[PDB]
Amino acid sequence: SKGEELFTGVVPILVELDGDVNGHKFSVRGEGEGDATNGKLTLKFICTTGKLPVPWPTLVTTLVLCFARYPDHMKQHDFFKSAMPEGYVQERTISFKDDGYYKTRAEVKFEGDTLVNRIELKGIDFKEDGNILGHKLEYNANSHNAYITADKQKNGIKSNFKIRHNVEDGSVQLADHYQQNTPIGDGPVLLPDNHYLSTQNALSKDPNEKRDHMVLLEFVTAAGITLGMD
Repeated sequence: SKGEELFTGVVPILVELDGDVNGHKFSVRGEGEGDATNGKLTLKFICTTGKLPVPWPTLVTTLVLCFARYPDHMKQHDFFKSAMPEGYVQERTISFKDDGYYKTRAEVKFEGDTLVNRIELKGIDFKEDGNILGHKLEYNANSHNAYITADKQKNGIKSNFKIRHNVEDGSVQLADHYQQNTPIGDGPVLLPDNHYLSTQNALSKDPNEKRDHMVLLEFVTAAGITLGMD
């Protein structure tokens, strides 16, 4: 494919999300930029509808894996850039243990010079006194590895992985992610060999921002494929 050539420099990013969790509706808009050569994303997100009714950390995975850093010896296992600029659809169900579940559908693709991530989220069966709707989670994110496998029978990839949210009392809230990606256009796409993505996150606040918001720095790097015989 030709898509990886679109990511050799710094690329502006736009993220739009419409959400509805137990009937509490919200919207988020984010902007920033991505640097795939270093695997670096920097964005700021605003809840444009006022107060976000779920904790910001529960939305990190939902709010652009085409910016992951694939080492030169793994360039041929980079499904996400191969689908560009036509993009892919990213769908998850995120099951919170002893609580409800999100269902998400996103389109990730270029619109002009900007990589756009446009998401619809629905949340169902949450406890109004739980860790999610009750805002009992710490404002941070643990580093994690997520294994990718190809899905031949759909021309795409799939991944299942656990996210562990820190709870304000010292416990951990588990978030089981089931993910699937499929291309938008009909061009050729690379189907990877089993590997994983390695992710770190840092969440902060902008001193000058009054709205409900999240400043995010994220690093995503691909690994898991041996490199010896050139």
